[PDB]
Amino acid sequence: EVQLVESGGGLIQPGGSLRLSCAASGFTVSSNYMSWVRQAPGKGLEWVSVIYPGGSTFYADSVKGRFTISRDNSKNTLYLQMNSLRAEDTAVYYCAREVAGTYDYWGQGTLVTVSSASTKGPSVFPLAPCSRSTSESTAALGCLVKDYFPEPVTVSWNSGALTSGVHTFPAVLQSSGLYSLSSVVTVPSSSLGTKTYTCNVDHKPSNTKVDKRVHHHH
Amino acid sequence: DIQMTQSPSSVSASVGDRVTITCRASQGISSWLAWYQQKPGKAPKLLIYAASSLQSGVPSRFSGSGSGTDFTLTISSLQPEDFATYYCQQANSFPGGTFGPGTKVDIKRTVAAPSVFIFPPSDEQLKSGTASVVCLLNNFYPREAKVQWKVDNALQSGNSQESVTEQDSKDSTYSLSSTLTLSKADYEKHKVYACEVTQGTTSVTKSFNRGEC
Amino acid sequence: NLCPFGEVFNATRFASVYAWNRKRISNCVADYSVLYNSASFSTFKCYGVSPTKLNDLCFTNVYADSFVIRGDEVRQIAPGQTGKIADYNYKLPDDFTGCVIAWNSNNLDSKVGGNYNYLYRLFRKSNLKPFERDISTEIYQAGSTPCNGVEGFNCYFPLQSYGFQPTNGVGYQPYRVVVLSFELLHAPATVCGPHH
Ligand SMILES: *[C@@H]1O[C@H](CO)[C@@H](O)[C@H](O)[C@H]1NC(C)=O
Repeated sequence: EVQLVESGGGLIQPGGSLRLSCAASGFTVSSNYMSWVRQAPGKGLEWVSVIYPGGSTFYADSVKGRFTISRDNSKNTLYLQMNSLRAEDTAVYYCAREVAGTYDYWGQGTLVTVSSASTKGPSVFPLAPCSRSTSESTAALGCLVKDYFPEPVTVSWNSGALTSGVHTFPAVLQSSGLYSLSSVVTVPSSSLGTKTYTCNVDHKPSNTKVDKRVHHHH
Repeated sequence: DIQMTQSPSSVSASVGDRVTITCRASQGISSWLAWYQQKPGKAPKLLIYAASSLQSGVPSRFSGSGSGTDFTLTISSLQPEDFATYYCQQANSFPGGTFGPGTKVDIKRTVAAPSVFIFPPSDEQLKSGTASVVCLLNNFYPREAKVQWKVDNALQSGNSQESVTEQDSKDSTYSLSSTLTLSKADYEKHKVYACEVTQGTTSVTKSFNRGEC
Repeated sequence: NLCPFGEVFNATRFASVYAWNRKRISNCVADYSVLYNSASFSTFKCYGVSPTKLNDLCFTNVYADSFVIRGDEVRQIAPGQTGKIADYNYKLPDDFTGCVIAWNSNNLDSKVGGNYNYLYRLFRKSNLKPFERDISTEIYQAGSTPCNGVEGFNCYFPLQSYGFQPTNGVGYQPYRVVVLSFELLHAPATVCGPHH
């Protein structure tokens, strides 16, 4: 099993610097051509940098002078050091192993957000029907995860024991410049107030996790 | 300064259809051409290298052809899990690979009416001076549904935002969330909150009365 | 007695770059201006010497290295360059004294369906020293598992074909390259320009 595990992405002010890491197993980093490829939100893939087995390094015109690709043999890890970051650099950054110019294995990606806005943890509010008295045999419940920055949040239900019929929506950017999303689940209405439903909202960018039991609308 | 283009920019096709998408290089690149599939929120996955060779572990329904400037990726029998953006990539550029802009494939299927639910704002949120009213459209097809908010029978605009899940990997339906945002003050002025969902010539309205419930 | 540059420049076959050819040129008069003034060449660049003064110089011997690479790699055949060619195939030193000459060979060296004859070394763990030649074909170990001479996952043949097709963009078309190295030893000169 080849694994590329990336780390180090997060929020950074314009003109700031950040270093990404990509820990490899299943091939030897120093023996391989390794690249970074990025993808700005909703846009295509852009190759950004490569390091050759013999140590040569090359860079896209878009990042030349500002980025430095490097590796540590003992840790079998690839790095990308980025300086003078600007909004145009906001993207998910992937590392990839390259064989004859094609990328056969990729990391999971790490999000870099270049912004002068502050980290803001989410407010989690219940989604529950106005009245259970009028609930059909299937009821919907959920959590609204309001007013956070930057992306991303994850949502689980009952610590991952409840997965069937879960829908977690893509965040919308509000006019405030804060994100908001909902996560919903449908359940038997007969279960309501005999089974408990808790959404587990993780916002790693603010190091905050919220567990919120969803009650009848009060 | 090779330009890689792809056509069409999007295609909608039914399960079992043959799908053909095109990649063009602005100058000849021989067979130095790769294809990737990228699912929403995932890394690209290599499908095809050297224009026509299938990557280990990739299903046989994917195939590539062409050499020089014009390339094709074919899905012989589209599966519901095949919705994605598909990218070609020039594999012999220096210093780096050059990606095409991608073709987005979505799964076509029969209409499916949404299950519609409405949620009042929480007392907890109201305490802080804002009211979010949420409307869920669950498991429907097609994507295009008109969601209209009404407050005491007055049509809202400019104060809602929508978001959609990715197509179900089995039944190809969508779900949709619409959020209407009001001040607490505005919220408390009004009684009837209604989300009206129109597909074609059928509308379904779910509502609540702020006073009750 | 004129230097037989013809045997180098007009050879029917050229070497793959990984297996670059060297020919020693000695005991002759070298009219460099004939080559310099030629319409044949898309690159004619000299290092450590003035290209216009070549007909005036004496050297102990001249060496002619020749091979095929792609158009956009010709720029790697220069002091202080990096890339697959400079790193793993043909490396010039910082202090190089000589000339680099190249011309498009798409008409001779491309084939319909791709020419699979011309190779370069793709995989090598360290860069070549200047003027080093590596013609080995050991399976390259890209992981921690030994290859035991068998191609497969993380076990690569170290040479790759260019696959030159006549429809390739010019930067990807084959170019024939001749590198003239000018050698100065503590001995009588045997190669002099006619205007010395
Ligand atoms: C190669 O051949 C052509 C035609 O026979 C001739 O013009 C040219 O002088 C030869 N090149 C050299 C370097 O002798």
